[PDB]
Amino acid sequence: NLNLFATILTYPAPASNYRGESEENRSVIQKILKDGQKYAIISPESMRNALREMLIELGQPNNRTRLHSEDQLAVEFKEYPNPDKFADDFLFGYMVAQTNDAKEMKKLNRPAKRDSIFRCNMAVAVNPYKYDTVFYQSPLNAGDSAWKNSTSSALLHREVTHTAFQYPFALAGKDCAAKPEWVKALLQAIAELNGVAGGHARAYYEFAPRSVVARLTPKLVAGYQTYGFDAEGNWLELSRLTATDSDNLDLPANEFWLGGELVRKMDQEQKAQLEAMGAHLYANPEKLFADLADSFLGV
Amino acid sequence: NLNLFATILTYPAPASNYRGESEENRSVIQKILKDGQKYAIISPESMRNALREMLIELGQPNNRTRLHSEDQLAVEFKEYPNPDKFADDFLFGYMVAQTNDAKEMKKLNRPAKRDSIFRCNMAVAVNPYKYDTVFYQSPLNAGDSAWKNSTSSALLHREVTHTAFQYPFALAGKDCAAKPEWVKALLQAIAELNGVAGG
Amino acid sequence: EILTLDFNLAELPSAQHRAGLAGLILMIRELKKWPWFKIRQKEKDVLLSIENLDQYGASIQLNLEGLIALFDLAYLSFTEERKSKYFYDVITPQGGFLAGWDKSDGQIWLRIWRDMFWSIIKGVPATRNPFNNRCGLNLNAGDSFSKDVESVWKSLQNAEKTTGQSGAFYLGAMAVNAENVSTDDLIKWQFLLHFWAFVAQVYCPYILDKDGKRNFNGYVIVIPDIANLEDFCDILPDVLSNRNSKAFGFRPQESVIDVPEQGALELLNLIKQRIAKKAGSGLLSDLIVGVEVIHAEKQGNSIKLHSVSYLQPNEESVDDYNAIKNSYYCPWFRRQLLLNLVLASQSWLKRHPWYGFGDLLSRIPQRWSYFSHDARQLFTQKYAEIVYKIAQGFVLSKLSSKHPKLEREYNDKKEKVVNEAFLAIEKQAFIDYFVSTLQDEFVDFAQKLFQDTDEIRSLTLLALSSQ
Amino acid sequence: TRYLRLKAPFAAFRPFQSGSFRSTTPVPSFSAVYGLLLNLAGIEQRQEVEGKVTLIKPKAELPKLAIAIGQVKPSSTSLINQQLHNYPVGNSGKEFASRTFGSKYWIAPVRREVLVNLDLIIGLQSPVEFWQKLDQGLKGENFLFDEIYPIEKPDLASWYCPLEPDTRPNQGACRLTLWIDRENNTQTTIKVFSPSDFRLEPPAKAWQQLPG
DNA sequence: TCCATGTTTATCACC
Repeated sequence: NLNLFATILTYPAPASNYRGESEENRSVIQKILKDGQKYAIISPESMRNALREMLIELGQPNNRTRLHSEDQLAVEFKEYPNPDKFADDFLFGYMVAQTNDAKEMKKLNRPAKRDSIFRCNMAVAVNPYKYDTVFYQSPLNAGDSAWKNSTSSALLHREVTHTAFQYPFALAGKDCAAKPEWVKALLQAIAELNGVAGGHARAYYEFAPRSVVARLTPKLVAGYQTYGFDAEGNWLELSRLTATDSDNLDLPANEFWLGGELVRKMDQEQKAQLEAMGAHLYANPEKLFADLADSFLGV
Repeated sequence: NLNLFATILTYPAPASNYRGESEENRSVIQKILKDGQKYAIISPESMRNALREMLIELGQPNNRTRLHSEDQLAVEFKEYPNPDKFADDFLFGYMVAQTNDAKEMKKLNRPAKRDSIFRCNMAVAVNPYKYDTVFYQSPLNAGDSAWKNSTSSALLHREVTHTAFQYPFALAGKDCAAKPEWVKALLQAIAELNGVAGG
Repeated sequence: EILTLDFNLAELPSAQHRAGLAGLILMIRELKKWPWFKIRQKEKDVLLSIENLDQYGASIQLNLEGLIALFDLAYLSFTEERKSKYFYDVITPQGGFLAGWDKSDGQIWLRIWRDMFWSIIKGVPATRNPFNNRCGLNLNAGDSFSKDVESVWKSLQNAEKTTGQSGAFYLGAMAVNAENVSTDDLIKWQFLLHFWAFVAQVYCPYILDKDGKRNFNGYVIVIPDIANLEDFCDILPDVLSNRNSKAFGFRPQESVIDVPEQGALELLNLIKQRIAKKAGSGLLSDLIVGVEVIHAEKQGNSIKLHSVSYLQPNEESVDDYNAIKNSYYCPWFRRQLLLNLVLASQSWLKRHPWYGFGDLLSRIPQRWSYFSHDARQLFTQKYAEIVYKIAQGFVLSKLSSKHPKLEREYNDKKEKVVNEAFLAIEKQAFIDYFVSTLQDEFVDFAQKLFQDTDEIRSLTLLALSSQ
Repeated sequence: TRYLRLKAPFAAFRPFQSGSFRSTTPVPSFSAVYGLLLNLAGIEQRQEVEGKVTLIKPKAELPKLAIAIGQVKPSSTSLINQQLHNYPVGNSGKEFASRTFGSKYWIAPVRREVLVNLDLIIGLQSPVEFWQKLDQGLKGENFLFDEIYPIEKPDLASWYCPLEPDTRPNQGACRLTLWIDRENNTQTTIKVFSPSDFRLEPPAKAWQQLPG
């Protein structure tokens, strides 16, 4: 009867995602004026696509594929999603057509028009942008080929940065008990996130989960705002650990277990006893997600 | 079925990747801002070119080479003699136009786009540098013979630094088509990487 | 028969709805100032009378013949011949009352308005189907068209009824980006939207390239939110008749703007000057409540929008126009601080940090001096005259001990070190000699030099002007 | 009677009938506020129907309440241009007419925009039963809301109020909607709203009574 | 309910 939600972090590495809308001879990335600075943003859609790709990669059946069409990219290989089983991974069976299900009496099921599961937010960077640049050559394909050569060869610029990406999870819904196996597989796939942004093959970036820590009581989201972290030095502490210490009996530390895999490195014992007696295990995020899923599916 | 990936480094030595595009009086190499310091950068395109060159060296069938006989940068064998039947690392290169060998549909049924099996990332240094270090000098002209006629009498200087640096790379395992003798040659050639620089 | 209509400005949800009322009022007034209109009134008994004209409400009475005459005036078109630079003719609308007020050199302002009308609002062939057929008619010969008027007149009988919108007007009531559902509207509102384009102001934007060519692309549309209908219709006849006649190539000088906000703010400057000239009008807010800015561009068969804005016209930006006229004339990158001014944005122009984006673009192409030497000085700190005297004394002492093309050498010498100062984003050596060449301000040197940022990029700029 | 505060890092309130290019308003619409309040109450919508339209909401029975809106700090906005789910507006043809399983097949990206930060002090005058139901929902058994806690009496801020045809406004919102169903109707009459910057409690004119 | 089309203009203001 609870809806636990988490927050992930990623190891620093040069950025790869490019957001298009190229101006002049450079491809740029959208920025937000958080405090008058620049930051990197990855839209939730690409992450949803990566999750669906992982679910189709692990053998879970589905009815939606986007293939490399010769003309322009499109999504196909779908049918009537009358059963939510074996279709749509219990999420977003969108439909707008009027001639649907022979006017719906033969379906005898909800059209899945707006059933939304696994709501998710959009990732933000931790460091500003300082106007970097890497050169680009793109020589003409040939001087004699039958295939065209773009009539010229032009050199261009790029920009990259090294930055982590904090991320709220916002998993909700006590009704996802029909297929516990599907939920466990989805959680494992999230634990095995990689190649989330379809940026490009070279200079690739991957979302390696690290210090993925958040829990809450069977209430709605509150408490720690799922943000407010430093530049990878020490992030969860000044965010919420002082509040947890000051509210060891006010905010429930029994269910809200410890935070940060870094506890494996400094101040392991002090955090081990004088914080709380809850399941503060942190060895691999895989087993953490496994036993958290077991507890969540228990009640 | 068995993915793999690694990270490698090298021995310390003076830097080599001299971009040298800043201005007439300087040769500035590419830099990155890491934790308030500046570090050297080598783009993955150089390593891709070096791997292509070594695949040329080992007597492996190829579909691309340079000519070095044109006013500007040019590559000829990439698109001139090839129907893109089988690339070097199965890249199966692409280019967009109104038509391309009848949209490369009828003659050779292949996807318009490419595959990009191999993956790589940027190479970053391990310790920073401290501004200009080395000096230089240029001759006046051809002198008695009138063929160069630069009339420069210039005097400039470039930039060098001493640093060893490392980079990672990856490779998927589910790609096992025509694998037994193609990819292992590439993996063997990963051990050499001699001529990957800008001079 | 006789048809009477009444309208109010307290229920219109869109600014264009209000603009169309003033547009049609101006069209009716223009009709009242034409002898052939009176001839038609005498012959065919044309009825067109404005009953109520006040601050808020409006009334009108008209017959079929009056509607036909209004359609003939508004939708009058002619044919123009264009040569490629094998002949081709282009149908162009007359423009209505615009020809009656444009006395500029060659009516170049009219040319800009006509191009936008055919190009974006009328991209759909519907303008051409109606426009081409109408073209070449002679009013003096009694030529008229009434096939389309009959449908509109029949529709106007049930003004309370509903009918779908179209892309000729404001777009969006088509697919709606979600669900196959139409829009809600009423008939007489759609009819009023047939004349909002005339009141609109047109500006031509452009994008800088590496060579500095004014690459014009798209258009900028300004839509005013009329507060007092009675007062608004009086000032405009002189506002549009006092436009600057300066011409630059195929476009007027004022027609060239960088950012969309330039066109809207420039309109406020023009109105207030005419307010100072046309008595009976006070503040800008008493005439205009809001200003709409639209950026549009047509590519192939589709029209792409870039920005839609509507924000708070004010009167404290008058000095800004004069601040940029005497400043932006020489360079081309001073527009950045102009964009800077337009809870923590009141006096943000004091810092005016226009160094980041401006310097990166102009690196390679526009590098081809001391005009911009002092520009980066203020950005380096984020004190000036003292360094100037120090540098002057050193050179004077050097030549004293030793006792027409120096400008070109001066430009090259500083460029060699200004460029390297840009990349720094030894420095205590040359100043060490200069100070040696030379006390409360002397104490302040220690506190203004020990900062790392000041050491990195501040102290190494002013001294370069010497040698 | 009693009111409450809320905050959130990101938000988006798209005006309806935006067309190709999407926009937003600095203050959420009244209808969105009512939807949020109903959702937090734990009471489902009166309509349980599926089809072309899914906002068939007769006003026969619905709890009554008065709603005010506050605003403590101005917030900027940014824009992102990634992708959009297009609805076909042209005869089209081909593949779309072949599969037809909730197709929406044609895809073309244009634009959209979002906010940078949100923090509001919402005012409510409601019967006791509705407030008790809200308390039970919050305490009992799309990046829009982050956390909620009632700090009504302190933390004063500005408010909004409709303006009559006099003087001039400042920093006012463009459009606002009271009640709407996505079918043929009259929508809403009052559109223009303006804020007033003063510390004490909002005037009686600031409170607006929703017909629903 | 379903059949249809279109573009044509070059360039300028500082010490």
